[PDB]
Amino acid sequence: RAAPYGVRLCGREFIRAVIFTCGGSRW
Amino acid sequence: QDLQTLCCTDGCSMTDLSALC
Repeated sequence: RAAPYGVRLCGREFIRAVIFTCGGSRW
Repeated sequence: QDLQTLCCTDGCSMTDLSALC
């Protein structure tokens, strides 16, 4: 919660969003 | 924590997510 904006992420969706931001590192 | 745990409840910033990956 560093940035003002926030999105509801749960389960695989949460992890996918992380990887999405990561730029498709290896998922 | 606030990044993972609180993300489902309140919400986590995509920028923050970078730390996990």
